[PDB]
Amino acid sequence: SEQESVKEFLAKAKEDFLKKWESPAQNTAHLDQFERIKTLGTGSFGRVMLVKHKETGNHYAMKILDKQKVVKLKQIEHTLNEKRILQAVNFPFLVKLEFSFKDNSNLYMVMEYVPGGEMFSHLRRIGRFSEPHARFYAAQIVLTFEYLHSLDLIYRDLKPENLLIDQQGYIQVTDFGFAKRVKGRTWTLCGTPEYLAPEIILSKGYNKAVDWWALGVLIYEMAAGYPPFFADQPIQIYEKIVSGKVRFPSHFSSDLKDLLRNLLQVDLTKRFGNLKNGVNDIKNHKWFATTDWIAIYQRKVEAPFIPKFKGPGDTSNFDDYEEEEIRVSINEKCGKEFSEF
Amino acid sequence: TTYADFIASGRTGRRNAIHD
Ligand SMILES: O=C(c1ccc(C(F)(F)F)cc1)[C@H]1CNC[C@@H]1c1ccc2c(=O)[nH]cnc2c1
Repeated sequence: SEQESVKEFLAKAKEDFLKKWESPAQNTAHLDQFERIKTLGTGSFGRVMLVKHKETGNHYAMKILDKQKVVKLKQIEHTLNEKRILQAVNFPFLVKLEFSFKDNSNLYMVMEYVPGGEMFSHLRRIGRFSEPHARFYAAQIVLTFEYLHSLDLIYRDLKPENLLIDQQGYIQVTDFGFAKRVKGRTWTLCGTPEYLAPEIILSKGYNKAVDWWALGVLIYEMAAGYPPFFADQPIQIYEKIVSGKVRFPSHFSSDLKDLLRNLLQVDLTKRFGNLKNGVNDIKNHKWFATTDWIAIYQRKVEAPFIPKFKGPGDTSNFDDYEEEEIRVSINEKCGKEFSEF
Repeated sequence: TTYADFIASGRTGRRNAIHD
């Protein structure tokens, strides 16, 4: 009957989600309310900076998107999806959007700042995580995808660069730029090459099963220290992905390999997360037998490691990036395209 | 070793999103 408690939880969560989805928060702060401190990461049309909110003194991570660059890259609807979905969701392993607003030049999303840095950084430095360590993070992704999928959302960009570690050692999922609310199938080609499911590559319609394939790639990369399909150029990576061959380090436990064979499954009628039992084939797999799902959700499980915290506003868990001054044009750019933002 | 092959490849830094 654990199954019925889950359904009840998800039912109320959908209620909450839909209210906000149908009536999105909009224009809830202004640039001059924040002191910009330092860039925490970048992307093709913007950057995320640490900022301090002047009226409260709280730090946040502010994503600043250049409207013109969004348009030139044809990401207008994806950016509208991002903001509309993020303002509507609520889960312990999802970064919160606290304010959003826009000006003549830019869009702005002010989110919680997660000072522990990216999983990417920690994983590359340590080499790989032990199985218990990877399982702890993996479990949080499983619960987060169960949450998001129940709301008809596909996430579509899972990777260590887009998972942050918070002060308690838990995961915060960021980067909703490709997230989409869709019943049935969708066709956009998007994600990150190492993580794309075969059906995205082969230009088929696809669905939330692509996020379960991506979890297979993530667990493999956490536990091996490299991904299951890598090469020097994306086309070589795609050929590996669609080949239907995968090999596992000799140190992977046989339960880990069995779980990954079922997630990294090219045949959709057989991919875990995608069968009649849904996420339950994953939650009940042997590799997760030690996992107490509720304890994980409640953040009662002791984390594998706690990031060094030097203080509020410290960024030493993040790489340094070149800074650039924000310029706000005296003319409104792209007003119609971003009207509902 | 596969690890050594990964470490010597040009895709151990942060990987950019792609799209059409
Ligand atoms: O810096 C980022 C970033 C920067 C620019 C874009 C853009 F392409 F502009 F849309 C997209 C993402 C992300 C990429 N992965 C992590 C990075 C990041 C780094 C820190 C935080 C944070 O502290 N809170 C919320 N999101 C965060 C996101």
